[PDB]
Amino acid sequence: DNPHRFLPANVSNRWNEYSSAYLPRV
Amino acid sequence: MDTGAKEDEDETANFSDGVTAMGFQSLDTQVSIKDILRRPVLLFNHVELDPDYTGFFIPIMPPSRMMQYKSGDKETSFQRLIGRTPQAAIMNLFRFWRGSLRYTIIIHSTDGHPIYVTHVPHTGNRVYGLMKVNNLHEYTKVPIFGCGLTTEMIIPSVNPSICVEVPFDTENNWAVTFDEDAQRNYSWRDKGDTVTGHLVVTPVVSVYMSVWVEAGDDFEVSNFYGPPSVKTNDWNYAFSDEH
Amino acid sequence: MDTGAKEDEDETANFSDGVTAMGFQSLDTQVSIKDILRRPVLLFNHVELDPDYTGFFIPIMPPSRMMQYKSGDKETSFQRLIGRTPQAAIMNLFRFWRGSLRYTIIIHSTDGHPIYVTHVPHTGNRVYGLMKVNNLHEYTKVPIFGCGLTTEMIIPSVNPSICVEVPFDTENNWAVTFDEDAQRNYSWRDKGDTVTGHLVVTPVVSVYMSVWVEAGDDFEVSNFYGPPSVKTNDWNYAFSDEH
Amino acid sequence: EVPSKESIQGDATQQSSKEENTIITRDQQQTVSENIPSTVGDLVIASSEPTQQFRSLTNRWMPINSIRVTVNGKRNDLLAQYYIPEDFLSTHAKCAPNTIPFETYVYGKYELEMKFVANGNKFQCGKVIISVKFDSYQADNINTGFQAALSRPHIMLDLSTNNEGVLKIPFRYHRAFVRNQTHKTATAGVRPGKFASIYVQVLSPLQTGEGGANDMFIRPFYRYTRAEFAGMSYKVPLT
Amino acid sequence: EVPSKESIQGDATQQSSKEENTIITRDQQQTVSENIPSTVGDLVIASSEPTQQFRSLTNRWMPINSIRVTVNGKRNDLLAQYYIPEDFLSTHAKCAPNTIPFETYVYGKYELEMKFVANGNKFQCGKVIISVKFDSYQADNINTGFQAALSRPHIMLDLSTNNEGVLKIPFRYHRAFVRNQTHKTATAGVRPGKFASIYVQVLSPLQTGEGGANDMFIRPFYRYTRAEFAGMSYKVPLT
Amino acid sequence: DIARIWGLRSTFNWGSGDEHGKELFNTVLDPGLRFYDQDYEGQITPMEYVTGLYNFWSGPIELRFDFVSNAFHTGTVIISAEYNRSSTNTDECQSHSTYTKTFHLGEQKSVHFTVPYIYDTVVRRNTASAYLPVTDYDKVDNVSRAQAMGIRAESKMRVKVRVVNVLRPVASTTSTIEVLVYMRGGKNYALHGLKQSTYWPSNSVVPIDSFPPDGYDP
Amino acid sequence: DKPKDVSSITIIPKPRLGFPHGKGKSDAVAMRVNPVALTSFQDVSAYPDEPRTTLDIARIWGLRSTFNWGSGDEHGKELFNTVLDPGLRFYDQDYEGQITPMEYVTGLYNFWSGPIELRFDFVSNAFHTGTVIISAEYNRSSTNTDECQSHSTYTKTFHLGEQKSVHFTVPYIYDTVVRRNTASAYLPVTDYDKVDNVSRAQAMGIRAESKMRVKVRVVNVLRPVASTTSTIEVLVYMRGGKNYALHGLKQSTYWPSNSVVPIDSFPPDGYDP
Repeated sequence: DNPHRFLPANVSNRWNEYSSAYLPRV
Repeated sequence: MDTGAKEDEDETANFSDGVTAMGFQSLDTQVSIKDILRRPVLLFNHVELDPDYTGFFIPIMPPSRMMQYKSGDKETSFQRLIGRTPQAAIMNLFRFWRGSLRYTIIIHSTDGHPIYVTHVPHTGNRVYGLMKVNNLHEYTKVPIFGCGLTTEMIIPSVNPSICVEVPFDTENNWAVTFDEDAQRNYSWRDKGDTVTGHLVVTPVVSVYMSVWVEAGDDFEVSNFYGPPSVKTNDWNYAFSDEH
Repeated sequence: MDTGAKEDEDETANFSDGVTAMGFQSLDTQVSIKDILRRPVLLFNHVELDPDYTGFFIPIMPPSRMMQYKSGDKETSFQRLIGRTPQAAIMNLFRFWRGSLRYTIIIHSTDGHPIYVTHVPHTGNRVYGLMKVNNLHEYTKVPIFGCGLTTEMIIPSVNPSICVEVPFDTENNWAVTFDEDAQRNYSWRDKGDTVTGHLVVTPVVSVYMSVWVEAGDDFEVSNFYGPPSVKTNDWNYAFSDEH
Repeated sequence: EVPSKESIQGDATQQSSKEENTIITRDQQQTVSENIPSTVGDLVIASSEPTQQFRSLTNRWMPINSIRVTVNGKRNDLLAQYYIPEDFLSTHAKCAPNTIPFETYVYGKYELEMKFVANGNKFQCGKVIISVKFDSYQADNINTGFQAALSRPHIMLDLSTNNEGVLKIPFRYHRAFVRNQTHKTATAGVRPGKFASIYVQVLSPLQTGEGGANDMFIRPFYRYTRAEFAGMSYKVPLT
Repeated sequence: EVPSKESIQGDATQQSSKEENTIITRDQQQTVSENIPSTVGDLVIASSEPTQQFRSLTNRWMPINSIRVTVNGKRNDLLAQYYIPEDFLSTHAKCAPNTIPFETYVYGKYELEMKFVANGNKFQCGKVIISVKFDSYQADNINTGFQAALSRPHIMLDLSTNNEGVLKIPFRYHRAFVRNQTHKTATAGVRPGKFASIYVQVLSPLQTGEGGANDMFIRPFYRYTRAEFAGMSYKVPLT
Repeated sequence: DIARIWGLRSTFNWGSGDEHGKELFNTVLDPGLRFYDQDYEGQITPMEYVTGLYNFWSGPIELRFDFVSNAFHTGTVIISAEYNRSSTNTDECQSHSTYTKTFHLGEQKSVHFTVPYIYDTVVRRNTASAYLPVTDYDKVDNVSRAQAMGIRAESKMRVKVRVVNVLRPVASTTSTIEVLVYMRGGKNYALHGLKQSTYWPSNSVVPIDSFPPDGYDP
Repeated sequence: DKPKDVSSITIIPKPRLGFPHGKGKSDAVAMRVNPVALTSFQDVSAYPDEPRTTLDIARIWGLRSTFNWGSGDEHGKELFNTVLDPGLRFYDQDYEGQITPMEYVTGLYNFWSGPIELRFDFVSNAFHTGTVIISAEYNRSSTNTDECQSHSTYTKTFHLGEQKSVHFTVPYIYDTVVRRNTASAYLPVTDYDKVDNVSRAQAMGIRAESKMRVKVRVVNVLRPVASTTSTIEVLVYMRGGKNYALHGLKQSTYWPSNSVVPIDSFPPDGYDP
């Protein structure tokens, strides 16, 4: 499917965005 | 915005500031942000209107990185160089905007058929292009332009072009300019806050149109974000002054 | 109208009334009844004019429940969503109206043939669409536009659209907006009091037209009836904000 | 502003900030961001009933989690980030009395002040930048560099001098109010508890001498300069 | 004060009490206890730091549990009793925003107002008395009769007329402050959360006619007229 | 001006059997739509009718509760306006913690209640559609919903009426009474963004014909 | 009466009014009830600290470059050396990163002029000591090993110590009142097309590459204490001067390179899972 739709669980919070805990996003 | 003169603690002597070149060549100043946003941007270049559909939807939002083409991705009806316009680059710095936008629509025809442009206020969706509203197969008996909403007609035999100004009919204080990912499926009410409504073009018979967009006179931007990470390869497609 | 504050006998303390949102978003107020009635409604969407007939009759009356489509009934030339327009909903609350109406007629052509729009005052009948007056088979030698009545011409090569304002040429103080049953055969003079005349469009050769209607500047409504029994199923054709 | 000669307690020329029942001193000079306005006028329209302030609770200094800066950290790396108010309610300093009004009220407008205190030694060196991004929901992963931080309202921390930094954060949101708490009965259509993001980023990596310390620590403190609450409800646990 | 002739909505001559975001009306007359003073002067000495009020939260009306009065109930019987503030924090209306400041502050002074609304029919009859006993800890089982209630500050409720009653309760305690909450780390040597007791007692039994209702209901509402809090701490769950 | 007319919205019964804390009335107070999960058919209030013509609304909403009783009926109820978070049916305390008005029923048999406007936005967009071309009760699917005009932002604002003191009427009168719930816009009620009407006549709808050509002469 | 109207005038019919212009006159039709009604900015409006012009954005300090300065760096050695052209960062390679505010906005214009301001922040402590010389060199450039050539131009010597920052205004000294941009006015290449000489021959213009250079050389070698680091990083900020000017709107030279996704129809395009 389209991979942009939903963020992977390990990097994201419940609201489908990058978690504040996940510093490595940058 | 932070100018950063705060951090500049050094107060040693410096060279002259000189005299500005502004006004020397001409009085046509082009530095004003509002003046840059008020000159038009090509969205759709010769796109088809089909009377089998409700009409061609145009989401009410200014040009930005949201409409930027990337080599490899799926082919859209949008103009590819929207993201590289001055005003798109400016709108990438401001995530808030309030006020009216102006849409210049040109119908490629000289016929006496009326083409209607209907304004839809903020309903919470975000669509573009030809769409069958509620997936019906007949819209001549139930046209969007004759439902009650504000509408204006183009008569190409008289004038194939028009300029229409759409209001800020929304619940929110500001409209959101852009997101990090435009195709991400997040909280549905927040998803639709990047537009303030739609502009729907409905023909009689099959015909092509072109669409430009600009900011209105009553228009403001705010929430300065600063410059993003960017790339260029302009150098490669030009000779230097030394052959 | 009865506000009903009469019946409100309670005079205990209440929460704050706050401040109005009117003027906050924009100064474009859309609450005025007259302003709502003065913006146009699509009656006929691409209907044929035939020169074998006298002309296409348009009965002079505002949009209302009289022109409402019901699923199952016989197919008419009328727009199906007339009954669901704001101004039709407003006119369903007022059974009296006085003053002029304005009709925007667009001929789907660019030819040099003149299309005539003739005003007929209140004669006591109520018809719409193509009709042979006195069931003849020839009307080029005896046109309605050259009988003596007030007439205006459209020349599509110059302008395919026109806006014409029809007067309140009737015997009655008020025109009746609607009836309970529009097809009921009752007292014939009362039957015709729902219109103030007709507007008749006559072509040279076969051609299509579209018709809009709105209230004039000189226009009033009265005899407030309150809201009727209604139905809706809008919920069913939309997703919620929680998927 | 000007240092003095050494005495029994060293150079006793410290400054301090007292807010409610909390005091924070500083040994060296401080950098402060510009006092910039919030949206005003919509408050009276958005809420028919009057809004409330609880200055004694909200306007006091409250420390949050410690930040460790190492020699391994490169330029543009996120040391920490905070979605506010969410993270100050249900992640950092959860037992703070600053959070008490958020239990009962559903809406609010919030202007914050964030003080940062660093403690690196005189043989270290480095630069850290803290910046704010207003209405950041679904735009955290773009315009999120050191360059974007230098453009937006920010403060700069030198890791050798230990200069303090005070970031003044107004309320700049696309709606009149921000929602305080999610709930099982409440809608999931609106993201609550986030009107802004705070980023703490490396501007220049930490460096040290031969046999020196390979890390040092920064401590953020927060307070509300103007916290107006609206829409009273039954009290709930925060997230 | 004076009734009028009947109209569309009966005898529309009601009175009402608005406090914060809460309104309570009354169909008939009300009885109100005397406005009597609390201890003042010790506040500034007992607490070195200033005390705080949260009127928007505390000074609103909050209903507590319903009271049922039956024909079986005899004179001197307790219909209900409340140790305050304890029972308004961790027994009755636990999710009330009135209770929010008690989570963070350890001490306080409290002046209350308690409204009682009865609803018995016109073919019933009976008398109920509500009274307050100041600093009642280890003296609840003595001076606890109808006679003691008639002596102490009180209100009287006729069960047929449905007259309202408003008991004004000052702060009269043997210490400067009352403790708000017990805790595992805190001492067990002092009884917290009790500076007074409220008793609801039968003065004359409920009576009814042939085939009439054998019971009727009374609803208490409370509010703080003057709630000053002292000694800020980390927030805790109430009891 | 039409929105300032009082209109009978709903009705509910209140009996002597209804124990304390019980929800006599409970509704989402949205002037856009009466229901989100079922069809409506009946006499909609003036303020709802006219609000159906607009995409946006704002300002306080006024309610009036008329108790169809006599002097021998007695009891107490509490009206509560609840925002964002809603209360459990069995948890009266959750309703008591919001914006409330307690009414002592007796000689006076009517009470007014202004519902405050407390939201995150200055105006609220309508839950009904801006445009709906479906006229012949078409059987809906997910593709139809996916290609709708917008997304319904359903309101979580609720108004509830709970028993405070149980109704205790005399034996000689009725044990249960009806309560009429009227509704209208506040003095600072606002409307904006004209759209397709959500409501339309459901009774005695007949399209016009040519009089007298179309078989009027018998 | 019905008297004839003899008044007339010659007219030139145009399809649009003020289509090219950012200001002046417009023939725009308002989609409103009231045709002269506008959006209210009584309560909600642009904040006063927000930039109103592109020159205001150009006055924001932005981190351009960085370089290291160590105790091993002998006297006269180039610590920093660049062509200071706000049009392009490189002439001979691709750029990818966080471009400064003044470079970003200058990329939107075909012409620029006025002095450019630099700020050198030395990421050091009190125990670091040394001297560098900043030089603005015009027309003719210096050899890497010939410090004397750099010293003969417009220079500022900075004694690093307690103060760890120095400002430097780069004068505008050229044969023209404005300089044309080295980037292209229009580039239709979107899909990284492999370039040839025919493509370059049919370009929009010719790149007038700047010979103006700013350099930083060692005057006194860095001599820190043994207890601290022997090498330090130097941050080079840049912005437009107070009399910085821009003119001739064109296609933006820079464009977003991170997290670029085109919009789709919501919810028709498979949003309902």
